[PDB]
Amino acid sequence: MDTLIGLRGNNFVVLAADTYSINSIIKLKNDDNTKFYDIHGNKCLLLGGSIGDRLQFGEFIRKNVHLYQYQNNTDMFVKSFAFFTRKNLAYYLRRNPFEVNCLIAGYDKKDGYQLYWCDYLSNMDSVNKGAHGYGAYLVSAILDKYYHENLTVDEALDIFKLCFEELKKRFLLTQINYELRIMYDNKVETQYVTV
Amino acid sequence: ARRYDSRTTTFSPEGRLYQVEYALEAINNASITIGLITKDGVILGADKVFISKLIDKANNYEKIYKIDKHIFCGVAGLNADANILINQSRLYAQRYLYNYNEVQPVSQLVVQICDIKQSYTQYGGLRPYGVSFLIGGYDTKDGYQLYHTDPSGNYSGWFATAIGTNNLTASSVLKQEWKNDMTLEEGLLLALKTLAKSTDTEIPKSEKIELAYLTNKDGEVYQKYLTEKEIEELIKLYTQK
Amino acid sequence: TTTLAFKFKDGIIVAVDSRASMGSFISSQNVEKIIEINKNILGTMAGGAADCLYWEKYLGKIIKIYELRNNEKISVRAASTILSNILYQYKGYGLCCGIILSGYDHTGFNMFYVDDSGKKVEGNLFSCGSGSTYAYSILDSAYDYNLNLDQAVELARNAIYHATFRDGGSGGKVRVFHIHKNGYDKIIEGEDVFDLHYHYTNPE
Amino acid sequence: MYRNLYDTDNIIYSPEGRLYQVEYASEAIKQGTCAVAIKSKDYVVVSGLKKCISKLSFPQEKIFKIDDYIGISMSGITSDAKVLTKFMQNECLSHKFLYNENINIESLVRSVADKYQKNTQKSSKRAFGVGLMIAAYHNEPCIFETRPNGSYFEYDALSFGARSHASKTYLEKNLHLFEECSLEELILHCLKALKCSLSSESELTISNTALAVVGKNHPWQEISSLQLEEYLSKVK
Amino acid sequence: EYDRGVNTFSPEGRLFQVEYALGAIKLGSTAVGICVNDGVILASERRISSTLIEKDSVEKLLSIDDHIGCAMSGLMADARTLIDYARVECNHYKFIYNENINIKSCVELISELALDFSNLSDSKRKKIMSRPFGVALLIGGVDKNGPCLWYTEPSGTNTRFSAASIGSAQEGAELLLQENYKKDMTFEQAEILALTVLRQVMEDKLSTSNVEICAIKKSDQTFYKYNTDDISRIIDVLPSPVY
Amino acid sequence: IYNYNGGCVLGMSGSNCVAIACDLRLGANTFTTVSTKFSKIFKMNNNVYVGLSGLATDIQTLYEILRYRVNLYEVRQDAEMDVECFANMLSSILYSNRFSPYFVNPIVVGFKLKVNYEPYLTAYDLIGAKCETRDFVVNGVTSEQLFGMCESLYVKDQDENGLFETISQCLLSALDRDCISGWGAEVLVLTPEKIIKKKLKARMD
Amino acid sequence: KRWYPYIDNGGTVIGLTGKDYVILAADTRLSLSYSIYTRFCPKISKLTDKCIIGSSGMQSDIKTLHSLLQKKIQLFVLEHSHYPDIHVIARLLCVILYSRRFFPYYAFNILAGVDENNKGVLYNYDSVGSYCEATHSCVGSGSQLILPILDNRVEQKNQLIKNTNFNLGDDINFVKDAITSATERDIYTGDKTLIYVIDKMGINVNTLDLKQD
Amino acid sequence: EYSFSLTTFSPTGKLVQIEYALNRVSSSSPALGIRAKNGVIIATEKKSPNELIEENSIFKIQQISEHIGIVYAGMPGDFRVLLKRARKEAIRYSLQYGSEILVKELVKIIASIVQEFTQTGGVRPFGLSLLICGVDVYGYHLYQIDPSGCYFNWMATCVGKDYQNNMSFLEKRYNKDIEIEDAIHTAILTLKESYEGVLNEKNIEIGVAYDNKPFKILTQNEIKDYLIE
Amino acid sequence: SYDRAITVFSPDGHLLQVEHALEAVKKGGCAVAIKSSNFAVLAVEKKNIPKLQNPKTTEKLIKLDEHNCLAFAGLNADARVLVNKTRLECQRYYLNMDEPAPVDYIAKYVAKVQQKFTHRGGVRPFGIATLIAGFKNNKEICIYQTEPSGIYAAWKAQAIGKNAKIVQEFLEKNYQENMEQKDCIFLALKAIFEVVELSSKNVEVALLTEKDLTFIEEQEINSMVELIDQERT
Repeated sequence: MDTLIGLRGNNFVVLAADTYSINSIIKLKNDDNTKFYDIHGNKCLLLGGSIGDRLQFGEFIRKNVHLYQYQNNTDMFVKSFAFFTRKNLAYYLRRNPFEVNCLIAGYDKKDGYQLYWCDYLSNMDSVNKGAHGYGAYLVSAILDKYYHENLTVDEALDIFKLCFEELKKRFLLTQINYELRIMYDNKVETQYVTV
Repeated sequence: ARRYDSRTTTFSPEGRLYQVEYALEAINNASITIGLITKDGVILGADKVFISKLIDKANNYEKIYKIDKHIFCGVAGLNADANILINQSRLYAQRYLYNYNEVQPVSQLVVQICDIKQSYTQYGGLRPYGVSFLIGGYDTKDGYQLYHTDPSGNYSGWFATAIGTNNLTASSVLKQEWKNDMTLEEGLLLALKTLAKSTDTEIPKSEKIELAYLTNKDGEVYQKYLTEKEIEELIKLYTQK
Repeated sequence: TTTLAFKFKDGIIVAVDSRASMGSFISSQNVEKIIEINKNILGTMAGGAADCLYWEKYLGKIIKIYELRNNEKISVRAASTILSNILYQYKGYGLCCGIILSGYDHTGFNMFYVDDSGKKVEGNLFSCGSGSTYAYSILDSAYDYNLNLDQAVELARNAIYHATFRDGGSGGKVRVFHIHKNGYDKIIEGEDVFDLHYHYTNPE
Repeated sequence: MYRNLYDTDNIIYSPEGRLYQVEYASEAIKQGTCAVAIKSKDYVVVSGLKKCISKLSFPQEKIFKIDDYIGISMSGITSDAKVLTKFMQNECLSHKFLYNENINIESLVRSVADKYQKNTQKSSKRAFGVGLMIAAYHNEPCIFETRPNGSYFEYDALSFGARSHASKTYLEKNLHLFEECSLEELILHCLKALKCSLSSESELTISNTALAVVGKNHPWQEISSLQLEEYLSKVK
Repeated sequence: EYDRGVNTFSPEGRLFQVEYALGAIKLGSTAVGICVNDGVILASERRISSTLIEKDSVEKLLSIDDHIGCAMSGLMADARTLIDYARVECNHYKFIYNENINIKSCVELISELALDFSNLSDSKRKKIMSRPFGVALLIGGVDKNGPCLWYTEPSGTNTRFSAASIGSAQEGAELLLQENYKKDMTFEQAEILALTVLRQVMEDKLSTSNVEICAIKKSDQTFYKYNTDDISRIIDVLPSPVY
Repeated sequence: IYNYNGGCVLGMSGSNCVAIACDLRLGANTFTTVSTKFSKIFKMNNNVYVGLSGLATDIQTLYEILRYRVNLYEVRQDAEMDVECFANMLSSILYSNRFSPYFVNPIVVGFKLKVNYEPYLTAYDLIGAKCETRDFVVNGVTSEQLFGMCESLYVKDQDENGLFETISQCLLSALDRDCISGWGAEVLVLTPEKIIKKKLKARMD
Repeated sequence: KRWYPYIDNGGTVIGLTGKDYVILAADTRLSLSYSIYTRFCPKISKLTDKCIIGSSGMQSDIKTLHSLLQKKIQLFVLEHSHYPDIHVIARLLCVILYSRRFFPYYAFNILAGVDENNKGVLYNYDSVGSYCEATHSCVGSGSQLILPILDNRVEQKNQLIKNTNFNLGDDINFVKDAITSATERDIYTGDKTLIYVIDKMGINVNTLDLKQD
Repeated sequence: EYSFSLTTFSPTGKLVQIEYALNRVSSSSPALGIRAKNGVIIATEKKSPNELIEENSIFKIQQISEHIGIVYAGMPGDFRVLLKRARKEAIRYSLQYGSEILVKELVKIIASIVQEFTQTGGVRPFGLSLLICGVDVYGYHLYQIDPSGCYFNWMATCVGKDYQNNMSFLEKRYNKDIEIEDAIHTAILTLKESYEGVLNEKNIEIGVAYDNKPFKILTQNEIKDYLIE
Repeated sequence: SYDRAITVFSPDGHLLQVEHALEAVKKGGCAVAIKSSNFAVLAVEKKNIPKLQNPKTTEKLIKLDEHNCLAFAGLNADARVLVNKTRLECQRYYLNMDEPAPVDYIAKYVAKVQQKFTHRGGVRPFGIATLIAGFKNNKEICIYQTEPSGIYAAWKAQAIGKNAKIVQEFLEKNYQENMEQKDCIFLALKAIFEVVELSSKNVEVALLTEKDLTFIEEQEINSMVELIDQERT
């Protein structure tokens, strides 16, 4: 599978993912994959699941949002963007399966930094922390022990370094490389780390 | 046979369209609706056309309608072609909430409804909608707004418009008396002043013109008016201006 | 069915085998696993025999249409996304494909890998097929990205030979193509490689 | 008795009972070139005079091929003829696929004449203004002719609007076409119709008159440019 | 257009919308194509009167495939629709049949598209064209059986021409080709004949930026538009300077 | 109804006030909890509250459908929608998708407004079986641990302060007995003049 | 009962090439799963004067596929006034099978013929359309018993690569010996055989009768 | 080609076909509707051409449901097709919502149907004007559907022929608080001496509400109690 | 009507329906664009009633992608449909080819859409002339211009709208190849020969470069209109 760790602070949102592409399950096809579907309106979406369905849905949900952000001079709200992609999963559930798990995360000038969480089906719900994949059973507990209120970016990355080293030690497929998406003060930067 | 074709979607030798300009002057002989944007909120004016004294004139009026809890318009034109557009506007106001879980901004509902007017003058071969209303509301991205559509579809954003009949004399009042920032009480008398000078009168008859206002108190109250609340506005008009 | 890809300092080197079996019987030994698309983009059919050969030729119809309407050479990324989108419509219909598209576009030497359900993955050392894992492991010890063409085509033959030796699904004649910057060169068939022998006995 | 009211539609009927919209299309076949077909006891030949728009252009084709024994030669607008020649070809091919025998020539002409009838009742569609010289050999030699309205006439000799009043009289007084068992004399009679119905100060047949023969053992053979101009186009 | 309709036959036996649209093919830029036994040469004019144009986006000699190369006449906007339909059908033919399409067959599908009013089959029912295409093409190529050259009209009468001329000067250039075109001609004999006919009927001079001829050789069977180098050496020949 | 995304709702009816309670568990898998702020009750009107229970892909979908239809009916009538017309609407919306059902077990708590006020509590099922109940009503995964539970702790007519304690102990004693639900409690007791969104410190187990 | 619509009617088709000739031999036994319907059903149907096609799947998908290919080949001869080459027939036949990819034509076919002056070409594929230019092929119930025999004459594994000459007089006798070996070992292989030889001047319909076991 | 709007605009800015439709309703039988404080009254004179038609067969007061009464004036053929769509729309609302169809929700639907014929290609506008009355939970109501598509929240009006001078009766003989029994006396006078006619008897159909009672159509002998005065 | 040939051929050869739609562009707001080395400054003309319509609701100067500007002229009501049909294909190309839509394809799409309306049945021809200034597949900037007849062409500088002859004739004289950034807008703002109004509240300019469209504030446009009247005398 693929771990999708997502932690939301009081003034930031940090998303973590796996950079391993698993096609032909015995081996790893390519390292340093692209799971994040960056939206122009400060809404870094993060998908997870099969590579065939994360590409057919991450692209469709990006152009459909970029169209709305271009048909109007405004930008999409993160609350509206989170429920728009939730509607597309429920719509594309009766016809196509779409075994994908997304971690909606962005920023709004009226609701602060938000972060949502979905599932195979459409199970959107705003949370302060969340995880996906098979590695969620080993990282959802670390985030609860270290979720001191009014966090900061430098302390949240320390949690992930205390989290990535746990997946490297007691998980089935030991992941080493990771990709972070820090969203502090309207500056989405990609700080991919290893080990 | 094709000899009975009126050719409602065919251009003229002067470049304009016949059915669009015919409906444009058709709404110029209807009632007059006033549009006004103040600091506290937006205020829409109307003018109930007189048919007889047997109308209720107390519970409802056929000029200012509600599209949603934050968007309301004032019909100025053919009342028959407007009810099909208000029904089409309420559906687009709720289709956005069902598809995005957020209120629809008023700058997007006008584009969703002017395309319906534009499509009738594009294909199909039917007559255009002979109506144009002052659709205005309040959004969370740009505050209070007021838009004015047309039977062709070229809408525009405004601050004070008085379409319908006698628009020339009505727009001259709002061009000089509308301040850059007006309160709700002072703004209500402004819409009442430009309306009494539109029907060639001095004071309203109180069984006339109806108003409405939004004034978002962080919840978009959208309070309309009664025949008794207009009496207090008519008294303040008669006192000084 | 063992395919390859290199993306060296020079162009991409594509190499395949020529076996096509049906269960426990070989149909033919002269199949063309390299299906070109344009003057620069050349695909690599794998997995199914005609389940992907049709779309590799169907892509040639879509590309040549775009090659004239816009009078510009299409990219490999656009040729991959087009093939991945038309393959996603036949996801739950019973297909079985693996395709490695490679060429030379306006931005470097691009290379992609399209699966059955449109798993378009971009990389530099792709391979697919039955004996993919064997040839996939030979390249990890010699792919250095700075090897000249002389010792480059030998690696493609050395990797396929070790893949057609351990696997039974692949085998036959070995093909190895070299995508140039303005076309592609060719090498036809080896059919018998002795990289570890002196004609003494059988190895183990 | 009007040409302005009962004329701008296929639906309007004239007061005397005519249909001026389909009669105008019937007059379109009298604007093209000529084509004469002769039916013998065991052979059917089709002669068609092509037309050159200029000196540099090539003469456009007039005689076509539908199957191994069915051949036509249009007369009128060629854009509507391509619709009927691609419909008749698909009918004979579908008969050889659904069944294995040759398509009946009477049933084939019944299916192409109904295509005219379907384009005469609706108001959007127009009548196919083109004459079809259907000449085939199934079991007995047959020659059919369609019109813009649905009609069949198992004719024995014809012409097509160019100089038909000069060609019909030549064939109306010639009843020896049946007993002319020799194919060589039959093609000379068919070529004599085009010679006697040609415009003045014009070339007779400078390898620009299509001629095809179909018969008992003869399939739809097209006479090459090395067999008719040597003796068949040099007897007069 | 006054209550007559599109499908209406005239008393002389002709369509009204066809003859009304035939007068529109004599307004665009002139062109001339010559088909000899050695190859096919096409020619046109580059009317770039407005100096602010890029002079590259406007081309009166497009391509349908590597075999077939054609010109344009009449309405330039309607020419891009027939050519786009020709570029698809000819390329779709390469998928069904491994060989290239024949010009005689490629012209048939284009001629069938200009008369979509009385059709009853598929492949054209998705968008029934209401008006006839006011554009005369000059399709030519080296498919098989030697190189050919065809010329279509909105009436559908596609006559194979050995050397034709379309455009505004389609009548002023017909007399030059009917008297100077020889039977046996090479490429150089055809390249100079394609330029001298474009010199008499022309309001400007035959410089590099005025003509944009293209040739389709018989050996390689691939069209190739003549660039600024090959077009400069051929205009400097001047085999018949007459005035 | 499924064990996936567990949860339950309950509605009680006092003398003149009504109360509706629910848990706040967004169960990812059957035995998993990823959120403790998933309110299963929605404000459908000013005095017509709805409580959905079941799979989360149909709870959010049916709420958006009901909000699209109630708002389309409130502005068309220029008056708020009552409960009787809203209750029968859910019996037709759920039945309109009988082949592809919405895995939700709703509940409807709201004043009938006859100036007067009535309790009008009712529940449904997966297909839309109307069940009018003048007394307490419950639907959800914990339906088996709440029917008999509320049968022993229910009075005929209770006041406002007494109804909240009678419904809090009715939910806390049943949410701790179930394993796939009960990570919180949010009772919404409402009177004809005011509403109260009181949360409960339930057993986080 | 679920009605499986696929049955193997037996029969084999043998194919050889050379420099200017192709040989397509086929038995003529149409049989059921275990009984024998008839002893004459030609599995080889000619298309043009220099191209034929043989098949060995069910008899339903053979008379249809041959007539469907003959219908399209009779349309192309009149729309282009020229007979099609084998290089262009194989492409037309590759897309016919893919048009029914979900309900495949259960008939493995062989395409034989000559296009240029000599150029002996052959085409063989599976039941879905993966055509490949081969030099020798066998298809049918005896596809696994005849294919190793033809792989010894055309291709080689011997030390000394002998048999440098392959004339039509000896190559015909080898196919007559190969088809005899299929009857003596395979069950579905028939008795009457139609040896089709396509030289530069047409085709031949030489016959041969095998064991009626 | 067979669908194009026939009710096109005009250079003066009005649909001439709509005004041509209003001339048809202005030349039909008068239809009077009067609302009150405890019920709604609808009346319409039935012009008897002969004594062969059954008075119980033809009708001008139909039932939309158990509480909504309708009254037309104009083309009788266009009324039966509009009545069928009125009852069908009163069922679709009653199927989704268990309550009774409200008059404002019913008039707004019928107004959308009659207006659709003004713009749909190939059809003419409805040549009639309705008078929808009914007991609602929000009080009594009475609406009139103009053939253009618009509706008016009337209180007491007439729509048939001579609807100008006959309407002047209600401008003076009507107060803001009138009972149901007093409305019958003022409704008969608007059809007896406001027209010359004949002695109005057994030719006037009246529909009542009777203070939330189900819609009752008065008989020929029940109206005699009011026709005597 | 419905499926009726609205755009028919006149008895002389021209298209009377397209000739009327092309004439509708003459009664519209003017616009002018000009290509440079690696950027392209646009310029549109607007007219609105003072003390009302402050943001103008962005009538002209519409964005289609991150690097595809568009400016029209003519029927403003029809731009709501033509742009939305263009912007939809601008994202569809980014979904099927996974590359940003070049200006070569967008201009070929608008000309394909406008030509489809002058050829279909029961449709009114789009009385709107546009100009698309974007980027090609490589880093090349080309300015197109689509007339209502369906014909498009690239341009080094072009002007459309009300009386597009005098403004285009003036641009044909002083147009330099590689004009500077502050110098190219000097030529774009020198196109006020059409609209007789030297106020800064009528012309709106832009600047497209580095795949991001930047507007022009009223402060620098006031100092630029200060030099137009002084250059006249």
